[PDB]
Amino acid sequence: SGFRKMAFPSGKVEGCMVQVTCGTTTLNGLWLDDVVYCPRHVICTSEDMLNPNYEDLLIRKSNHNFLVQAGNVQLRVIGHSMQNCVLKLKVDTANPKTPKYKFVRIQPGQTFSVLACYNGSPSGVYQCAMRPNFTIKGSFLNGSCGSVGFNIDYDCVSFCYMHHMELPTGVHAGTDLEGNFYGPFVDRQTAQAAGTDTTITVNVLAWLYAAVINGDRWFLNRFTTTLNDFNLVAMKYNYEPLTQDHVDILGPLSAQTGIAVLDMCASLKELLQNGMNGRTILGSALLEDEFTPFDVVRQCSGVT
Ligand SMILES: *CCC(=O)N(c1cc(C(C)(C)C)[nH]n1)[C@@H](C(=O)Nc1c(C)cccc1CC)c1cccnc1
Repeated sequence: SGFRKMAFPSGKVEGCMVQVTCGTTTLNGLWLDDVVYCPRHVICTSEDMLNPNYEDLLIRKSNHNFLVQAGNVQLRVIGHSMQNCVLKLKVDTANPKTPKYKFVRIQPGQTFSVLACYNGSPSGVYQCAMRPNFTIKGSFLNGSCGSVGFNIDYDCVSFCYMHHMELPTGVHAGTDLEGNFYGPFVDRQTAQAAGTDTTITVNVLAWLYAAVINGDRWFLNRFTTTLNDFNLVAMKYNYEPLTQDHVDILGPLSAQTGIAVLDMCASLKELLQNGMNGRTILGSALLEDEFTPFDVVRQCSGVT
């Protein structure tokens, strides 16, 4: 019983974090097989950050201008390529701790665990969602760049996120592990705007299911509704509209609790149009959208 924001155990990622140093810029990198992946802005000085020419900047650097360190081990860089916004350094040594891993680009509304690091050392682990506007509400200080987001599927580590920067608004932007930004952001110290953020409706519904399961049923009502009718109310409140795929994904939670998705949608509507009124759900006074239906099931079934 009980319900928490749970992160994946970080063990397998801890063994891939390294410190990367070019000139006087240091940040984190990710050491898999005989390659170190890190944000390409490692090769910028402070002057350069307003309007960097990454091609002209990279042409000045050699293999020996890069210092990769794993704990007290120095690694020797023997190749270097730029792939979009990441830098690949080819090292002499394959990482004995390299896990079963994939690189995955994720979709907005998906959750993952971040291992936040400084100088290639772990400081803490937390779970978060990729916002619909392609930012994350993270916790990152200077030097956290190259911290990664990851999911685990049994013994397989799926890398989905590398942290590149904080926006002037205080939220976080980064790339997949092929160096493509999530969202419309560039790795440039200039003013950039995220879109309007929305609430991830499917995840709110999954959290309501988690609540019922764990005893918390006050908000259940007699009413029901249409998908169309429900989406009209969701839009006025900046909620993501609900598709049939979203209904299909909640089927298991529906079956386990014996509550129709649309009956749960009717319960949600009523909370949008009346708020919580000084009540709580799983000890939150707000609607929580950082658990997917997958997360609720893993946590409420005991998946290792
Ligand atoms: C790892 C580097 C680092 O800590 N930061 C960073 C990113 C960059 C760019 C992408 C511009 C080359 N330069 N330095 C900072 C960061 O992004 N700083 C920042 C902030 C906090 C607010 C507005 C603009 C900028 C950069 C112009 C960083 C990254 C994550 C978390 N805290 C700070």
